[PDB]
Amino acid sequence: GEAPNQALLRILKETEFKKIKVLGSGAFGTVYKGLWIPEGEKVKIPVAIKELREATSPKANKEILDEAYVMASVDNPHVCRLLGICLTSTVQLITQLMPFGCLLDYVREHKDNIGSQYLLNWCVQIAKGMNYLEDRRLVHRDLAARNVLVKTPQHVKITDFGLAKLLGAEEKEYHAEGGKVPIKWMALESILHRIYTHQSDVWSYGVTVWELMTFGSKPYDGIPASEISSILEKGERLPQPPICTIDVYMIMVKCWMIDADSRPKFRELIIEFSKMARDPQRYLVIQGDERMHLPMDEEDMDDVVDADEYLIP
Ligand SMILES: C#Cc1c(-c2cnc3ccccc3c2)c2c(N)ncnc2n1[C@]12CC[C@](NC(=O)c3cncnc3)(CC1)C2
Ligand SMILES: [Cl-]
Repeated sequence: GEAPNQALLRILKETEFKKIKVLGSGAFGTVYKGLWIPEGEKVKIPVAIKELREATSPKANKEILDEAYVMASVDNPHVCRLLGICLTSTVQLITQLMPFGCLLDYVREHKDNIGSQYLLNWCVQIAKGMNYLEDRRLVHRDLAARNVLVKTPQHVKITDFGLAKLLGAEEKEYHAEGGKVPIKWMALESILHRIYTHQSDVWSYGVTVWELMTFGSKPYDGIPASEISSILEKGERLPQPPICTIDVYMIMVKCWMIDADSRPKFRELIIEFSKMARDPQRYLVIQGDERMHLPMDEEDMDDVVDADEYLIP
């Protein structure tokens, strides 16, 4: 069968954490910011510390440690990695501090200062992260703008491995059981049949790109989740965002095709968005795109792609 997972689960003493201040609480438990000073070494590492709503539940530590397992096994610049766990009564997961927060809130707060270059770069980076997960045979099952974090405005990473599952070594799908799920980011075949593939993640990527291009709009705003599968069966989809050229919207629509193998692959999404990122104003139309601030080969140029963006399976 599958190859041995030789990742290191690092256990971190509680005396190594300092300046602990709360970032947010409620639905996802409680998230703190802090500093991590490892024992012998003269370094201070900004970190975020996650932990469920106080509690001591045996059902809860099972899910937390499933997340830790996945998050400890990933090493990519566009995926968040687990630094370690701390073994308090409910288990604490420790990761890198992402000072700018989640990408959904970032695009909402900075609507009027986000240029086309940033939007298309984020799309590339998210596609790189997702392609990496695909190479590790992992199906995320919860890709959305709320689950992308911002290290800097130039550098985002995918997070939230709570729902992630391994698509088998010889197998090509996953069949799920009960729980709560985000209907509005899900492929049709996931809603009806609980089938989950790399290609169901591509659907979710489409919806994530739509959220970014609409500067944080709620998909299918007003429509209740029980209606969504009927809407999608009729052939309705999310509308073309104001800023989007047909080129960009056509990529989104391809992610929402009924036949899953007709959707783009993450590797192709990397290529397409990377091309668009070299001439951003040709693909997104944003008022005041020159005045945007945040903290002969010319015949060839159309289809030029750097080798770093041309990825082999
Ligand atoms: C969820 C989370 C999260 C994570 C994270 C994710 N997954 C994790 C998995 C394992 C272990 C740790 C994990 C940590 C995170 C982070 N690493 N670094 C900065 N922030 C983060 N957040 C946020 C918590 C509150 C927040 N921001 C605001 O509420 C806000 C800010 N400014 C004005 N208004 C509102 C939205 C998400 C930042
Ligand atoms: Cl394509």
